[PDB]
Amino acid sequence: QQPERGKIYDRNGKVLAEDVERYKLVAVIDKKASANSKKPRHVVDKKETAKKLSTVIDMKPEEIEKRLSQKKAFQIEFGRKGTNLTYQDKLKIEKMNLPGISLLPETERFYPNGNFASHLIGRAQKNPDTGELKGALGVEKIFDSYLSGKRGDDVHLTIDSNIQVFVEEALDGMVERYQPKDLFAVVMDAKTGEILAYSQRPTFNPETGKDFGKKWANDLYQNTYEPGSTFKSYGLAAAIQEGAFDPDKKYKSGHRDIMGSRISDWNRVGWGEIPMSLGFTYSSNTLMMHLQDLVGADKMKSWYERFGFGKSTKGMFDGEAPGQIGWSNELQQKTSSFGQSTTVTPVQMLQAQSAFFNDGNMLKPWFVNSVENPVSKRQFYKGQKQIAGKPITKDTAEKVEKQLDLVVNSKKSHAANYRIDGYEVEGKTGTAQVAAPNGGGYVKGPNPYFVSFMGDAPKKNPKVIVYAGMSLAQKNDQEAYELGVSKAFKPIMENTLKYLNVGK
Amino acid sequence: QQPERGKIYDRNGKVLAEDVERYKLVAVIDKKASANSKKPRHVVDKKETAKKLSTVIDMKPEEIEKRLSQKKAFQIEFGRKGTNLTYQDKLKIEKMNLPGISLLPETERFYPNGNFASHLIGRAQKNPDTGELKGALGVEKIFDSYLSGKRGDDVHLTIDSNIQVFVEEALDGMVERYQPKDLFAVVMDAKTGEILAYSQRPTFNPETGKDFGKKWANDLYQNTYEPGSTFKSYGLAAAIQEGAFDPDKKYKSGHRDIMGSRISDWNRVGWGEIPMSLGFTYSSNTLMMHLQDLVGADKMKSWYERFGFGKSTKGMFDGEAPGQIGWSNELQQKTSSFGQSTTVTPVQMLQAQSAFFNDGNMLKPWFVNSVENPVSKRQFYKGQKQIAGKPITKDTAEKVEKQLDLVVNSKKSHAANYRIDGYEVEGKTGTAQVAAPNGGGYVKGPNPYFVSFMGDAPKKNPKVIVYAGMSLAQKNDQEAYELGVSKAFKPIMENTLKYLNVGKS
Repeated sequence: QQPERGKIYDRNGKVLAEDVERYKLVAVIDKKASANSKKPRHVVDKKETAKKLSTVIDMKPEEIEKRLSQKKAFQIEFGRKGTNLTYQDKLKIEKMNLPGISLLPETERFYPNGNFASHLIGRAQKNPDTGELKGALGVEKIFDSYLSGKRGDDVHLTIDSNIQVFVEEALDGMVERYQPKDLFAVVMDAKTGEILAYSQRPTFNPETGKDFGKKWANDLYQNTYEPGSTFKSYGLAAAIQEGAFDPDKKYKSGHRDIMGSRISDWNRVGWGEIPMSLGFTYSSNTLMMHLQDLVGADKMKSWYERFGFGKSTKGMFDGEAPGQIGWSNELQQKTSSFGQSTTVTPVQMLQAQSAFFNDGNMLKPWFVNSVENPVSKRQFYKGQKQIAGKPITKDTAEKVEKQLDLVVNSKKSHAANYRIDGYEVEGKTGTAQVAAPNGGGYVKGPNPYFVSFMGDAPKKNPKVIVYAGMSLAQKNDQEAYELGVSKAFKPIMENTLKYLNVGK
Repeated sequence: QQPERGKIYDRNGKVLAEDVERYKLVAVIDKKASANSKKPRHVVDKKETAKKLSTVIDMKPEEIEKRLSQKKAFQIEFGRKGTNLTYQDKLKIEKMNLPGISLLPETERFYPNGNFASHLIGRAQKNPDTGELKGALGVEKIFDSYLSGKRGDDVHLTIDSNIQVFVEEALDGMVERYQPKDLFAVVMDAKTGEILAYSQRPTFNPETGKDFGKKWANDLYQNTYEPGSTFKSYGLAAAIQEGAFDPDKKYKSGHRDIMGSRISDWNRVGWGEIPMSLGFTYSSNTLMMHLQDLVGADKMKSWYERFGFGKSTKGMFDGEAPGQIGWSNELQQKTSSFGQSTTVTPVQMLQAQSAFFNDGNMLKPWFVNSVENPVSKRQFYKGQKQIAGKPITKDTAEKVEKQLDLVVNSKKSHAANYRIDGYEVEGKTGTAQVAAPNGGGYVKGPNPYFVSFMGDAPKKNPKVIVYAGMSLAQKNDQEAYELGVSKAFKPIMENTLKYLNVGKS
């Protein structure tokens, strides 16, 4: 009686969610059903029927037999263990020829890949009274009025399942190695803004419902972060445009005093009077505070605003977080220069980083390729490249790219763990303290950091941007601080470029 | 951090949901913590620590010691058994003074009544990275933008927790007696449309999250039913208004032949030539099919439309289902006359029934009293009695009520099981076949029914309407056919009437 719910597809037309026919177990336990019948049509042996069904459904025999022993009942079912079973489970039970036993056909929502882009695809939930499906999160929810039907509409994503396997596998390794409390990776076409892969940890499996509800927030669109030093690039770009940044000009490294607080470069001691380019390759906070001073505090807030921060990107995900620019005072101002106080979404970081590879134009990231009905062929929606703004010139963008190149490839680089052999890698590293959730200050511990990397390859003329982030490793927190997210960036990026036939 | 989320309140100002401070246990297990410290700041005896913590949190000691045995880790936590701990769990653990052990403050969403109006109130879910709460269902979801904060705004419901207790207890009894696949009960102020209580089974516990997600649909606003014979009252009202219904006029009871289907009164044989009034007391299908003929099939489809059916009531619940009036052919039309084929929501049923007690005016049912901020005192929204339509005259409404009275109290009544001692009750009984989910036709079985009752008391001048519905009893399915929902209507109605100080006899 329910219309088939529309399918969710990846960019190459692979099925990511679809309606299927599963089956539900029913046991007639009343003798009235088998009155005018030679063979019995009700359970005559509750003990043996309980033992045989335990060989297909995951229920102990005592529990089956207990459910079979209910008085004043015509027929009984078996809860969650008795539904959503396959055509093969059906035939295996049927060959047993247990009296009073049958399988009823029921529609379920099938995610063929299981735990796979879970927080993006989402999950639909079934009302057993009617069989109506309703999306509870993600695409299944956002596009529920379209997917629900007579046949509902299909939604096609820009996700490439091949690149998504790379991301899923790389996140799995990060969990085993670092056991972080939060972890995401996203791959974006550097020239169109399409999201080619996205995943996060922890997450759920839409097929089974395992861990669904444990974390509602999609990291790309709904979680917010103090990004850390990946943010320095936008103050870098601004200082370049305003004449403040000179690659070879020297500046005073070490520390600065901001409202009775001592903020210093990551090594406490600094490096003396060193060039700005070397200051950026080193992720120098003193550089960024010096740059802020020279640009002016009023101008720099507008700089972060033109790069999209503090505002939603107007994507297609529900409840997109706006972030906020931390500018209420000079301490917040100066710490915003290196990515604290200010909070961003990852989708905002992608939009703003895209400026450096598109002559200064930010690309609005997008993951919905099509909404269309396959019966009627009506197209409701078509995603497309769209410029979100042009905060910098082509010249400013190219000079930023020169520094990002240096970050990874300078002979004095501290990010050489992000090099991939055979490929020219570039990007920016981040290490950030994390705000404790229940107010106060920052999370405490030996390495209570949100580590990240905003990378792209091949350098200067990238095909993809790969942004990965890991918050609060609970294992190998020393290594987590040392290597950041290189242990995910490298496999994702290497496998993606090779999959995209980028020359090795 | 996160602004305090607004509270959800009942109509008397009792808290139904609110933010609280709970605690999360943390165990530092690394020796670096106790370097420049006289006393240790890490667990020095993991075995004894595992045995002491086992006396407060619900996890085995071997699992504590195992979790404490994680390598390359500074501190470890303990999953679900290790969070949402009370101030007393806090004081109990701290009195132990176990080295390396602390309790971290975490905000939780607290539902003081546990499983209580669950499918209406909903549940908010926590993002553990930030502590941000977001509603996943019901009021928490619908009003999430107001509740989320400064301080978020409070939402005040029309629910009365005193009356909600009666409904919760009465549904619990129906589950034990009948194990039905679906079951709902709702109490509405008969003169204002206010929802005084609402619940369903199965449902979830918002405090614990138990069974949340197993059924997304709120029965009041989002589930749909073939209502059965409760629907006869609206065809009855039409026939009264169109002059077709005469209480003492005789009609031929028994069966009618409709497009190769034989539909008959519930006893198969009917009762011969009996008065129309008595036909309604008996829940005569032939009466209602005869009624449609005298009004006309075109006129009757418009009749159910003016009663609000097929259309959303446009309440404040998300995704309210509209139902549909089953009229594609004469078989669907005739079966619509006694409440099959056509599908409705309970809230449409309430709205249409209220007409009979408000001189013909339908009242739009409502459950949101107020959205307002307690710091600023800004009121964003205020609920109120609102006429949804006036499909019948005052006389038609009064004539309908006389038949509803008779249904329960006629000396020839088949609904005497809904009588309550000391109170005068009226209403209409319902028994309906249920559409099988996997297409085809109806669910099969000995008594595969959705049984219901749409009642009100005191009769003629009711205080509340009580609508309860039970689909597909899996236990005592024979009794479920015999008694319908009398075993919930009576306790709910009786207890509510007493709480509202209606004089008992």
